[PDB]
Amino acid sequence: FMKITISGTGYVGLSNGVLIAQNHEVVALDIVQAKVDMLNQKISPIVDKEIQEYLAEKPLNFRATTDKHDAYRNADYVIIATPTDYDPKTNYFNTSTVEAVIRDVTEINPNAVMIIKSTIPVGFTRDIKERLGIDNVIFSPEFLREGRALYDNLHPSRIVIGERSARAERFADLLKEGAIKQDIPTLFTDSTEAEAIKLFANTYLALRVAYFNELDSYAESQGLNSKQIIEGVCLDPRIGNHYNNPSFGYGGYCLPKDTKQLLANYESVPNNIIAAIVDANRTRKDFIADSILARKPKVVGVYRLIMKSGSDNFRASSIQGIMKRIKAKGIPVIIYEPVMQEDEFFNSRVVRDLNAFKQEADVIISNRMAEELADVADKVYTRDLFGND
Amino acid sequence: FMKITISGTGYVGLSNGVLIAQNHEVVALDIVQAKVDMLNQKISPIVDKEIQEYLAEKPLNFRATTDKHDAYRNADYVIIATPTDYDPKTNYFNTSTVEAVIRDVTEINPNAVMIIKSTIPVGFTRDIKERLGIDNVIFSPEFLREGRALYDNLHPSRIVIGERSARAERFADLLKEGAIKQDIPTLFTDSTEAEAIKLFANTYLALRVAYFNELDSYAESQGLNSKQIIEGVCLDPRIGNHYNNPSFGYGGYCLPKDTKQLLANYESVPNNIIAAIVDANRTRKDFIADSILARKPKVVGVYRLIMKSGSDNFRASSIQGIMKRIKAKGIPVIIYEPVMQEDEFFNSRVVRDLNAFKQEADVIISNRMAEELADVADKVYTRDLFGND
Ligand SMILES: O=C(O)[C@H]1O[C@H](OP(=O)(O)OP(=O)(O)OC[C@H]2O[C@@H](n3ccc(=O)[nH]c3=O)[C@H](O)[C@@H]2O)[C@H](O)[C@@H](O)[C@@H]1O
Ligand SMILES: O=C(O)[C@H]1O[C@H](OP(=O)(O)OP(=O)(O)OC[C@H]2O[C@@H](n3ccc(=O)[nH]c3=O)[C@H](O)[C@@H]2O)[C@H](O)[C@@H](O)[C@@H]1O
Ligand SMILES: O=C(O)[C@H]1O[C@H](OP(=O)(O)OP(=O)(O)OC[C@H]2O[C@@H](n3ccc(=O)[nH]c3=O)[C@H](O)[C@@H]2O)[C@H](O)[C@@H](O)[C@@H]1O
Ligand SMILES: O=C(O)[C@H]1O[C@H](OP(=O)(O)OP(=O)(O)OC[C@H]2O[C@@H](n3ccc(=O)[nH]c3=O)[C@H](O)[C@@H]2O)[C@H](O)[C@@H](O)[C@@H]1O
Repeated sequence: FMKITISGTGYVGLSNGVLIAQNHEVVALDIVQAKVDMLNQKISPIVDKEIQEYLAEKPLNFRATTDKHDAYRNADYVIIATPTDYDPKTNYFNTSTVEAVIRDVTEINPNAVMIIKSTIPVGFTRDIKERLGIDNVIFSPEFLREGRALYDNLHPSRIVIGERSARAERFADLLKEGAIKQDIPTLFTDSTEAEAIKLFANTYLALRVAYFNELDSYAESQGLNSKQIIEGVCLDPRIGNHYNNPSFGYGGYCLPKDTKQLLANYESVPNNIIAAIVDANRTRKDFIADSILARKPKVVGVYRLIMKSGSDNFRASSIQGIMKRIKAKGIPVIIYEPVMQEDEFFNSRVVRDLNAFKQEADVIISNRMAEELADVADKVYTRDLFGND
Repeated sequence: FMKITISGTGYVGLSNGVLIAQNHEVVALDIVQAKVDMLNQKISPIVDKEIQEYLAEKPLNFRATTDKHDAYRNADYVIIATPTDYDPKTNYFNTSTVEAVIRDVTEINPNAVMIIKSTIPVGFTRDIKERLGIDNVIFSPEFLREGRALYDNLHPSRIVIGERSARAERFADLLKEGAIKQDIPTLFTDSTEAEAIKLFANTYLALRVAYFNELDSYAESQGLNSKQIIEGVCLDPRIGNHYNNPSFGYGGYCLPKDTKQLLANYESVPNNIIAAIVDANRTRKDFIADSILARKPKVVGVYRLIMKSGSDNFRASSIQGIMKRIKAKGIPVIIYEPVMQEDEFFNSRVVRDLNAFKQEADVIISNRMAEELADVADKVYTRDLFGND
């Protein structure tokens, strides 16, 4: 009986699409013909174990298309999951793909209930509901991690829908019904609350990582053992032994990332906290780059530009800011990134062969330790302590 | 067979003193004759349920004195628990009571092993061990909360001793032996690590509170419901539903408290994080005071100057910064603080009678909600949401 349309087929879109398609008609809409074509062949266009396997082994009422009229037709719900983020040039939060999908749906099927899953600024929903004069827009935050997308939906921490209504609960049941986890905590709120819940949840996660990275910098510069200190600190149950693995800096979260983005949007965000994670991150990259330059390297080898294993994001990857700082000093950099087709990145040679890379670099820096590097461990610089995230 | 001396009898000192006195000879040394006199009469000089009751109902090998020669004589361990904190005038971290007790013990019983429990700056132990030429000084952080002092020792999150040695484990066993909780996680480290573990654990707790207070400010200024937002944010298990009750600002932790203390000690502490909690706290008090002044009050009534129920600390209490801000505007303030003998505080009248206070104040502000105020709830301003800490 029920038809759900996903507008945008990135990992957030497919995650929800596949979850719901176990019991309902799901139609995935995208603007890239080629991704759509593979989806229709049951081939996942992104790396994510469960998405790839549910799409090829489980019976799903799922299909993809680049046709919005066929996609939105008779849709009961349209989940919006198109790209949103702060623009790196203008520094304004860019919500144009979402604006666009809303005008389209309003135009093509003003009876569908639109659930926004893409992160948006606090107050976006209330404002657009008013600027266009519609009422069928509801925000519902996404809390999943790239690479565990479907997984986090099959076992969600919780579900938050930005509307207190029957249609809002109807949607929550769709999500609970597809999930493996039972008794998912479910909270119904207004849309501005729900947007703020997303903003603050991410702010905190970024804050936690920023904090462990200062702690780690502090230990390193003071000659202390990071791991014993973190163990000691995390034995306090109010702090916890989780999400505490030092790195070269954090990236992502749809949070202003430098002080220019913070300034262009202060007042949409909690000013002191953001200022804090932004300054800590900038500071962490200076410390890390300084720490690498002190080993007086001749050629630095950057091992992987993606941040998390199996990722497809370079944008938000802190190793970039390290390269930037080392190159500022004139040190040559070579890169080992299989996912990268380009032969040079900001003019640094991208070496295709792992062994040639290992031989040419006197210092190899890597955000997380890796098996492939075990044989050159003696020249590997990483602040990874636990091997997770 | 074993004798332990506690130098300093505040709640940290008595906590440990009573814990250990269940199975060993404990002698408490203080410089205030009157406190000592009451201890010898089995009367606790501080409010703390378990300390008062263990001291008066359990068989303890415990006594107090103002005589250092008798106190330190034949002591195997001397636990140092004298006052340390940033001085509010010079802004330097003041460790003089601890310096003093160490010269004394070195002088009187250079064979006792000194365990510092008072919070000290990172590197203090290593440095003093060297400046004096002694070796019997070990730092071991205290993680207890005023009012639950003995309680937190009977059920500690963990035990950290700043030394890897037999004498260090001997001490850890004293602590484990007195405890009710079993299998206490125990970590042995060097002293600088152990000092940093204390610094960072407190930094994080202050950070968490600072964060929930921005979140709360953000909601209030945006018209949102704080409680739903916090519920939503805390349903993420990486964040947790604990230690998240909004207040007028945090106080304490032996952390630099304003930017002058931060500046006088930057480089002993994690610069960006501290700068962040300090700015957030200053900002929270501006927001709260502004929020109270907007109710255009004629007389503001400050209900309790202590921060936590049953506390004896005014120093670190954020309601002070609120008074300061409201008085800056010329609004009269009256105070209801039974623990305070003074008839005026910074020239604001301290009203002794709760009913007269209730009648004279058009706005009553209070850090946590209280039963006594239920009948005037309509004019009570508090940001307390959960009724805890
Ligand atoms: O809105 C989002 O974008 C998502 O952001 C993160 O998901 P994700 O960035 O894919 O994975 P994380 O593990 O949270 O990594 C976040 C950042 O912190 C860093 N990090 C994370 C964990 C850690 O222990 N150490 C560490 O340095 C990562 O390398 C990365 O820079 C959150 O975990 C999700 O809940 C949220 O929905
Ligand atoms: O130079 C930049 O591109 C950016 O640097 C900062 O943004 P931020 O995120 O704080 O930069 P970092 O994390 O410190 O470094 C990442 C950036 O370095 C650049 N990059 C990367 C690799 C490289 O070899 N050289 C290089 O300049 C990339 O554009 C990447 O965005 C500034 O705040 C931005 O104004 C500026 O756009
Ligand atoms: O070294 C110390 O001094 C101690 O500091 C705190 O103990 P305490 O300050 O007595 O009690 P807390 O409950 O942690 O209160 C800390 C501050 O945060 C505020 N707070 C705390 C918790 C909360 O949910 N909301 C909140 O505003 C309190 O009013 C106060 O300003 C820590 O909890 C102890 O582990 C630590 O040993
Ligand atoms: O005016 C001050 O005494 C202090 O204010 C700040 O220190 P901070 O902790 O950031 O001050 P707040 O928390 O904003 O306010 C607390 C202070 O206000 C003062 N106070 C209290 C009550 C009152 O009615 N008037 C008043 O001035 C007390 O001295 C108390 O220390 C400044 O950073 C310090 O330089 C200065 O010593």
